[PDB]
Parts: sequence; structure tokens; C-alpha cells
Amino acid sequence: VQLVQSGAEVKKPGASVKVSCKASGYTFISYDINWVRQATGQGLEWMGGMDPKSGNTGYAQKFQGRVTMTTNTAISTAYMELSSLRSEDTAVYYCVRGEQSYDRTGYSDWFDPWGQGTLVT
Amino acid sequence: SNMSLVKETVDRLLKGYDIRLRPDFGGPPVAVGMNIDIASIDMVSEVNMDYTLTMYFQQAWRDKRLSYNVIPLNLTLDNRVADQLWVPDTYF
Amino acid sequence: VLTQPPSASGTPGQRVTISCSGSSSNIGSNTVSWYQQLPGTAPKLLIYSTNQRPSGVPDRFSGSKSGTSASLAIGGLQSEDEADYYCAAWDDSLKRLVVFGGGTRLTVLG
Amino acid sequence: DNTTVFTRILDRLLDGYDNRLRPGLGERVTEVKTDIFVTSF
Ligand SMILES: *[C@@H]1O[C@H](CO)[C@@H](O[C@@H]2O[C@H](CO)[C@@H](O)[C@H](O)[C@H]2NC(C)=O)[C@H](O)[C@H]1NC(C)=O
Repeated sequence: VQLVQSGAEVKKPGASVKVSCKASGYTFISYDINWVRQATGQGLEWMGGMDPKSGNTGYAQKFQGRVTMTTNTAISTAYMELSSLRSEDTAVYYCVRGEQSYDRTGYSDWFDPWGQGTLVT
Repeated sequence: SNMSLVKETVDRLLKGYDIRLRPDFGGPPVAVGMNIDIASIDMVSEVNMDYTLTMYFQQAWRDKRLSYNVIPLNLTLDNRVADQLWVPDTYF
Repeated sequence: VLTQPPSASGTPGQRVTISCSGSSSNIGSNTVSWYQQLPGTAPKLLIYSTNQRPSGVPDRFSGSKSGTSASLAIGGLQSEDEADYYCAAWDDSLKRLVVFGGGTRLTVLG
Repeated sequence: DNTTVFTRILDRLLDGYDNRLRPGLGERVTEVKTDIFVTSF
């Protein structure tokens, strides 16, 4: 598959940002989109997740009240709304399709395709 | 704590409990109240002259031996303890 | 937290291992999955379900899991194995939560 | 002697446990996360 995401954005602190990636190559409903941040100087950090078929989200503890991951089934595009920006929210925001395999002995989950897409504040 | 407190409560209730003796053995009769939540009446067979019914058959009585004061909450015990209590010998 | 060595060293041809540690709620209960990230691009899946390997990754790479720790063995180390390797592990503290490791910068001595 | 520690843990794990009282009998509410895999309908 592939997850084509949006271009780079530049905004000052406090201005809510917009980042979206359109899912192409698979049934956008079967798999759940997850968002991941990666500060240039440091490693990956999980932003949150949300099942498109329902719309239920699982935001990380440290972005509990700042992120809004909605989706549009019609266009097969999912996007977040990070608000209350600071100087430390500059990082490349990937959107990763979370594949899953369930069977007799429990779940096993992973982020298969990944994307791209930067942001600086 | 609470968990242990109840552990000793129930252990004390069951220690020295004679399952062979009904509530108030030497006293007045014990009164058993019954409910039935009929879950289903499956098959009424005219050939076998019988029917089948699944129910939640419930009984309620008083057993002064099983009285406690040191907690207020309604106790619900694992079903395996029903082997160690006195339960009426009801039959259909 | 998923602590793993900040970096690793290896000369070509020597098997080297990246190891990650975590509580019993993330790696003990669930399965890890390693993510390579060649410098200057986006990370891509490397190992999933702690053993299996996607179509495209050579048998060169393998994964393992012992109790509350997981290890990525990079056998036959080559030049193009210079990257950062991250491990993820779904945690059961909440209904949806993953934990990415700090990352391990693997260099190729020479 | 890896077996000694395993057996010690297995024997000690059940000391004082009352299997008639659900975990958190008065402190909490027992959350049970259920899951089903239907081998055949
Ligand atoms: C034990 O169970 C009884 C029976 O359900 C509970 O009695 C009820 O208590 C509420 C108040 O908390 C009353 O409004 C109801 O009318 C009571 N029902 C009956 C049938 O008595 C009781 O609360 C439970 N706990 C204790 C400590 O008694």
C-alpha cells in the first residue's frame, strides 16, 4: 500500500496545525491509522491511534487534551489537529497504518507502511 | 485492610459450621422463598409427553450462623462455597 | 520507556545484537516489532511479531524475545546496515498504547 | 538448579490465598477483558 501525506507547514506557537495523509491501495476501513512523532534530535514518540470504522481514539497520555484525530471515510484520508503549539512540538509527523493479526494465542500488532511529512514551529 | 478483614470474616463464619443441621434445627421451621426467571421453554413434544425449560431458579432463606457485622457490603461468594453451606433439598 | 543502547558498533561480517528492555506489561505480555530507519528517510518495518520478517527484508535479520527483553540480531553486517533501529511494543496499561524505544545508532566500523 | 526457583515460586504463590473472594473484593471493581476467536461457526 502507500500513505501519501501533506506537505510541510510553518506556524508560530499557539496556532493549531493541520496534517493529513490519504490512504491509497487498500480498504481504508479494515486497518486503523496511527500517528507517530519523531523529533529531529531524538527518537520516535507515539502520538495516538484511531480506528476509522468506528472513530474511537487512543491518544497518548502526554497529548491527552491537545490532539484531534478525525477521519473522512469518503476520501480515505485521516488527519489530526495539534493545538496549543510550543517550541518543542517541531518534528516530523508520520502517519502509520497499524496492521494486526489475531488468532488463538492473542494479538500481534505492527506499523506496516509508514509515510513522511514534516512540521516546524 | 479490607480484603484480609473479609477473609478472616468468612473463615470465621465457616469454621465450626455443621452442614448436617438446618437453620434453627431445634426451633421454628425455616422459610425458603423462591424465584424463577424462565429463560426459555424450548420444545413441547407431544410424543414424549414432556417439555423443556431453562430457568434461573433462586432460593432465599435465613441462616443465623452466616451472620456478620464487621462489613456492610452484600457479600457474594464463589460458587464452590455452596458445597460447605446448608441448601434446601428441593427437587422437581 | 523501552530502554535500548543509545548506539552500537560493528565491523562488517560480525554478528551484532540490539537489545531492548521493558516492563512485563509491554514486552512481557505482547510482541515486539523492530523498525529500521535509514538516515535521511522515513522508518520502515523490519521485524514484526518478534520473529517473522516482511517480504523484502533478508534472512540476514532476525528477532528474539526472552521474558521481558527482546533482541535484534544483525548477522552478516554490511555497510548499508548503518541506521537507527527502534522497537515498538503494545502496552496493556491502557486499551490503546504503544511504546517506542529510544533508538540505537548502528555504525559500520571502517 | 533453575528448577528450584520455579518450584519455590509455584509453592509460595498460593500462600494465604482465599479463592472465594474476587480480587479487590471491596476496594475496586474487577475489570475482565474478554476476547473470542471463533474457530468455526
Ligand atoms: C444488601 O442487599 C440488600 C438487598 O438488595 C440491599 O437492600 C437495599 O438497599 C437500598 C439502599 O441502599 C434500598 O433502597 C433498597 O430498598 C434495599 N432493598 C431491600 C430488598 O432491602 C442492601 O442495600 C445491600 N447492602 C446492605 C449493606 O444491606
